[PDB]
Amino acid sequence: GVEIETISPGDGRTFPKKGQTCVVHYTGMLQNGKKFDSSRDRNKPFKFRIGKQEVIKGFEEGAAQMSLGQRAKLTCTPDVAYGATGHPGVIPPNATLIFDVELLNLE
Amino acid sequence: QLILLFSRTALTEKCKLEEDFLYMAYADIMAKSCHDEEVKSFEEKEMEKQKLLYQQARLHDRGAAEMVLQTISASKGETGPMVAATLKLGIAILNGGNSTVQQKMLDYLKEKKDVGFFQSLAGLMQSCSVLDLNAFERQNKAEGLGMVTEEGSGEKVLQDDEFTCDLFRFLQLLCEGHNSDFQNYL
Amino acid sequence: KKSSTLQQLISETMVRWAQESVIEDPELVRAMFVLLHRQYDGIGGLVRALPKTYTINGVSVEDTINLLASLGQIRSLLSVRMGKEEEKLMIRGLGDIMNNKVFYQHPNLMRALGMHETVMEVMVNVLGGGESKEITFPKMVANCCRFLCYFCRISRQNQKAMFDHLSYLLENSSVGLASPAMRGSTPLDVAAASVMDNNELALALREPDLEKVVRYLAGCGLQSCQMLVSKGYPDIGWNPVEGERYLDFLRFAVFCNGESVEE
Amino acid sequence: LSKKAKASTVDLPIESVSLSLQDLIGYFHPPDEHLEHEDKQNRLRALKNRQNLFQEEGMINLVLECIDRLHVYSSAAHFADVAGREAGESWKSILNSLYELLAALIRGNRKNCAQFSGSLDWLISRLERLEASSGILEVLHCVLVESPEALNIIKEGHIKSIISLLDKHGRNHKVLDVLCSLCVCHGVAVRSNQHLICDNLLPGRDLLLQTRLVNHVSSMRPNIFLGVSEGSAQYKKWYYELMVDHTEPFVTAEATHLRVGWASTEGYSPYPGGGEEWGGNGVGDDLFSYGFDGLHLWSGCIARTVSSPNQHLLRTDDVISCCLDLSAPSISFRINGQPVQGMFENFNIDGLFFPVVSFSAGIKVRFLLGGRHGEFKFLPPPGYAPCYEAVLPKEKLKVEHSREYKQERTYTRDLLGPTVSLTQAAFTPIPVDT
Amino acid sequence: LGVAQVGRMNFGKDVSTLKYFTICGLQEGYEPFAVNTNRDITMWLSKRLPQFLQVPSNHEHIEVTRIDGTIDSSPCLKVTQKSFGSQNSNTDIMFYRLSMPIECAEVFSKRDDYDFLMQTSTYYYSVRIFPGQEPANVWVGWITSDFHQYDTGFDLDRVRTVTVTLGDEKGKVHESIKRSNCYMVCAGESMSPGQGRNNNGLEIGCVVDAASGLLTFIANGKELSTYYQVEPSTKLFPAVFAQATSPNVFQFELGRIKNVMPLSAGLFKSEHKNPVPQCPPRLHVQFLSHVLWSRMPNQFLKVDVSRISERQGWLVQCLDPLQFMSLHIPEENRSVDILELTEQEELLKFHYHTLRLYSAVCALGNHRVAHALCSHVDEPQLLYAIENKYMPGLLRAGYYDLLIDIHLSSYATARLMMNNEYIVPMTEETKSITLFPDENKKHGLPGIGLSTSLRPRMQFSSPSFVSISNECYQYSPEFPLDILKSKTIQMLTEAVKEGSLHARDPVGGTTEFLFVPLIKLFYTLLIMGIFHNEDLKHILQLIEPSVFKEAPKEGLLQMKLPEPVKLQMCLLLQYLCDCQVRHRIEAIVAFS
Repeated sequence: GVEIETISPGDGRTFPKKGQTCVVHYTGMLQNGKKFDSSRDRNKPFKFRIGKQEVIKGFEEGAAQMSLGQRAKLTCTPDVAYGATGHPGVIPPNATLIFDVELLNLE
Repeated sequence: QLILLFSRTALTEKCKLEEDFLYMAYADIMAKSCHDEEVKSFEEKEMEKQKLLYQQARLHDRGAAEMVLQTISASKGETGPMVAATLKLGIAILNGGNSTVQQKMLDYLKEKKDVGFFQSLAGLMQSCSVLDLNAFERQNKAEGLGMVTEEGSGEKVLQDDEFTCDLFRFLQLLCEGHNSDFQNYL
Repeated sequence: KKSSTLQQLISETMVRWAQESVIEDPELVRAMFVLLHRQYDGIGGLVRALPKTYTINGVSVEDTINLLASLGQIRSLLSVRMGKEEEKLMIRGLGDIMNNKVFYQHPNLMRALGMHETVMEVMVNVLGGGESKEITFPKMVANCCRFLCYFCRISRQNQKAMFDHLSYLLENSSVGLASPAMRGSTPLDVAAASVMDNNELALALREPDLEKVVRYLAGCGLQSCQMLVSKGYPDIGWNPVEGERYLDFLRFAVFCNGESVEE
Repeated sequence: LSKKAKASTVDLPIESVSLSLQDLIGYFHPPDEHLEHEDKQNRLRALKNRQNLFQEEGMINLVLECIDRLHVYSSAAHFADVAGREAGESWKSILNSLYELLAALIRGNRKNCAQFSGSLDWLISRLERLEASSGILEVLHCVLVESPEALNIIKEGHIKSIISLLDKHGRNHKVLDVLCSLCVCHGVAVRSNQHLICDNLLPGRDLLLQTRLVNHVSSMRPNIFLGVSEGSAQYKKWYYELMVDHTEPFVTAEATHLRVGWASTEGYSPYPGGGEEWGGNGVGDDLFSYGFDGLHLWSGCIARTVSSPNQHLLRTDDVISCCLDLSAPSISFRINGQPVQGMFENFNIDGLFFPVVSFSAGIKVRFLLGGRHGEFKFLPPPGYAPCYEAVLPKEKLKVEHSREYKQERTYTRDLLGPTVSLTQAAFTPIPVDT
Repeated sequence: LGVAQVGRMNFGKDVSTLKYFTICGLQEGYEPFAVNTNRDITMWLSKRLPQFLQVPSNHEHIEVTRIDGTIDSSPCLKVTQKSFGSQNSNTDIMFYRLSMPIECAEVFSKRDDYDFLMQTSTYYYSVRIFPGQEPANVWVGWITSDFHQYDTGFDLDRVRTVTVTLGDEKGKVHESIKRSNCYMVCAGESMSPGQGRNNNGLEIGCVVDAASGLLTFIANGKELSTYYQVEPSTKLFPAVFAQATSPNVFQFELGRIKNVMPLSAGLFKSEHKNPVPQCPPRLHVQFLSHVLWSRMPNQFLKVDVSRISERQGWLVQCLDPLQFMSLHIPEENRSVDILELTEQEELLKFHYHTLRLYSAVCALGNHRVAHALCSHVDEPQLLYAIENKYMPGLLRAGYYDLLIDIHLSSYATARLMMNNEYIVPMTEETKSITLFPDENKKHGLPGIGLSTSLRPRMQFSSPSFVSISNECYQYSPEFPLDILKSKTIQMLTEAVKEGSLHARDPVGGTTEFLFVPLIKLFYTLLIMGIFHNEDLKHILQLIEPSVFKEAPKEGLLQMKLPEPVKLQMCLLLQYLCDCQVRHRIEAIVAFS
């Protein structure tokens, strides 16, 4: 699935629950290291709700496995996010995306 | 500079003379300034003639005769509002049989060897309209049936009465004063 | 004292620039003199703006906003090349415009907004793109023609406004007459709807238009149908399918409201 | 010649063809800019009439068969093998001149560019070959800018060939201009071409120059220059310790930078080696520096993940102790007294080493160099000596900028020339032989 | 500056700093070099670190010729010593490399057959050491981008290396990685029999396995013992280091051997599955040189250093953020500051046309393409490009255009489309509207006032690429229309103040580059209608102070602007007149 490496520890007790939206700052990077997305650049925290299939699946289980206040790295294989078509104009076909995700708040 | 802009636009390469709101407004403004119109004294009439001469000089000194020739030439014999305004401007600058304007126009035409001017003049003459019994009868039938008139004037008969009169007044003003040069060149 | 007015300020600045330097840029010269003419002819702004001024009741503000957004989409599609997505967007916009109640309540507003011209111009672009290669994007021409015919049927004034463009629709007539299931959705049908059951418009109809239709009918009666013979129809010497459409238009041209326009 | 007739029998009017092509180029030469508006307009009208007459007599086609008959041969050497050797030299010039002739014949003429649509596909099929790329690109640009109809036939393969021209022939702005003309023509945008150009060029990130906003990174080092050499009095083990008093994880959108470790000079010069003086480069971004960020070991701008108990990026109140062993090249770290499970080994020991820290904005750290300067929160490993013990006796230990130039008043800035080598760093006694 | 030499330049930005100008130079009429500049002059110094650049055609020593490959031959690139055996010839070791690198796989998997041949990822190039050139002076292999060593004497023993030995908890080294910038071998030691090789020039063949990172070398048809194992994602540049002992030294033979792709199939993506060897014009020989300049940053990071005490050690404190945009050359794996393009003309032109292509692909409301472009050019990049004062004029104009095209063009166009149409609702606030603000018949400031005419709705969508929804493809991407507004007002005020002094150095290098993009952005914001009340009053005071007094400093109208700026001012005046006309129409509707 996704590999999670911890940059900064979190509380370790609060995790996302079903139907609970998550507020995250993330930075998207290709495997070579090129950046393609950053909620930090947009200066707006990104809000998505756990399990409505509104975000790429790898980001979904990565956020689910993360805890509140934690900063973790998400490595998403091509199959789990943008399998073969990729994102037209952004993500090339068969690309692995590395995400630097911080779970700011749970609500 | 405005007259030069219009002259360059006229002299630019086009298949058709595009309607220009700026030209259509400023030509009218210049014509009004030129003409600017009970028995009056000789001194009053002379002051009117001399004032008209100076008012026409303010334009034909800056190159208005060449502009009004170039626009007619670029018209390529298509009747339109641009030609209607240009003819009015030419009449305004030529009123009174202005010999200086006549000479300027003659010299410009001769040195440019402009054939499009005369071709467009002939084309405008063919495109000029006349009375139409069919149109008059149709419009009278509409009136008799009593349907509210779609347009107040109903000018389908004699489509443009002002354009024809202006076109021929321009050509008469060209030769006024027994200008043998135009009388032969035309 | 000081200028104290935008009109005076612009009138001074334009003349000052022009007499200060010989402006090299024709666009700059045009902009300068347009501003000067606008400042001097203050009443011209009103005589131009007032025809495009419409007042609406407070209850219909949201529906007017929605109709305006749809019309903005339709107009913006004028600046883009035709495509499948453009086809879908215009079906969306036209459907919404038809469903809007303002479209049935304020015909003068729709005429002033000039949407019949916009729809006509888009259909014109579609037809002029690949005119010889049958009719590309048939749904665009069909929907445009249906909407234009509905526009004609809404009001008599709308019918006259659309009749003012009858001439060009006649050169754009011979497009989709041969193909069935598109009957009633061609520019010829739009012209017929513009002249349908209006004595004023039938009388104002000119002879050259009838001559154009007669030449089209003569061509259809003289030579076969290329599209039909390409699909494999027997090669008879003439084109009844399109001849019938031209005859149908001539019927509305000559006959109106039980009587026959003798002229 | 194609039918393989004898070269003597075949008569190629090579010289006359070249001279006529030059004459035709001069005849279709566009008006000059310095000319007056009236003369320019007259000459443009004459050019338009000449172009109409030529296209109506069908000169565009004749030029096309000439171009095709010249491309049946691959190269000038091949054409010199088939035909005469003089024709071999003239082959490139004639082929170019024909392309400029086509460009001048169709330039600015709507009707000619409309009739060129049928052959437009044939034109783009030879864009890849180097002998005609410039002329074909110019003709393509003229056709695209003039004729809207020509854009309606450009397909996915045609656009991909144009992009492959960037891929293989290098960076060129004219083909970018051709692509822009493909996107927009006469105020009308073609969504299909826009989408295809986007989705076929942008995602690769291999042709267009890439841009990113990067924090400045500054490096700070003590005065000590410790190294290893034969027959010289330097202790080969050293130890220093760094404390993080405060660190903002994100002062800006980009993550903050904080790396600690050792760096090596090139030779015996005092300058840090292999790295740029300024930029976003820190410790570990070259092969002369060896850094640790709390999660990765950095060397040569490549990071390797190292395991550590409760591993985390360097936070506030984090203590890093750096160890250097020059007897067997080894650099080891210990975070909060806990040993990191990795080390740098068998590096280059030709030059001198020194402690170094690299940081971006939002960093407040303190060097614990031992003794008078500081006290170690953790006991040094056995053998390892505190770094203050390497200071030369007269000089004073100072933490100064690793690079020469810092932030200061412009006219007071000290421009520094090349420095001398530190032969005194390694005190190798050389008594004379007796 | 010589060895251990220190000096300072005083360009006289502040005349009082100059110490002998008064006694000599002032009366004579000489002016300080920075007589009137609002910002300091950028220094350019000699770069210490050598870089690889293409061999100049006018190089006095190096000659590079491209040999086209026939059916029986292979594409070859020959390096030739032009001035060998001549006076002042240089015999030092010269470092050569090819422009494009071979990129190893991101993850390492753990006659000729066409299927194997197409499915393989192994690439090959060979170098022919010409007869008469000593093989001991020639090294052949691969180098990475980090190689910047110009030692006069070069040996394979002094290549920069490191071994990162990751270990487990117990301390057992589960893996160790050797990392180096140079992976090359010497031909003299590579050739085993020695002496006579004149039957054919010494042919060292380099074989690279992109799927495993194995670097094996073939010398005269036999595998050499030396092999290099590299780590994933390494970009290896073919490279030959040679010291010229003959006019003909070596030759880059770009061919293939049995069951191996040629180098072109790995270098180029369009030729990935083409077994035929190729040498496109992009690939060319580059040599390591010292002739390059470096640009000092105008501003450095502020670092404060002090010894707190004997206990607390030395404090290092940097609390102020500083940033620069980096231009990354994809093929060279190199990044330079974007402000370095003021002297690199070809890169400046290519990037300006790239910006124009970015503007064109998203033209006329291509919202999804604009969203895609938000990835390549981001909000901080756009804001930094807009605000930076040392930006080249062309790049500044391009970035101002790109911002408008991506974020503002759609709504600006919509409002311009619905500008001559006045649909005025009949509401109470509409009835309250009057021609004149008070009983005194004095015009109010244009734009300011209650306007009730119907307007298009402002709607934007957040450009997030982790989302998988498609509703974001409607509407232009969101942008901070408030930060942008304040920044635009501030920069307009600063430009008005500084440009009136007629400084020698405006932003972008010319007054046009300084003003036209800024006024274009200002006009776009005005059309969009972001400006409200106080901002509109301030921007009107900027245009002309005397006319728009509420209820010396000279404005743009009499600032003596160039013609392109005058056109933008005409556009602004047209918008103000349109606002007045709309106010008149609304007042008439209110009276009615």
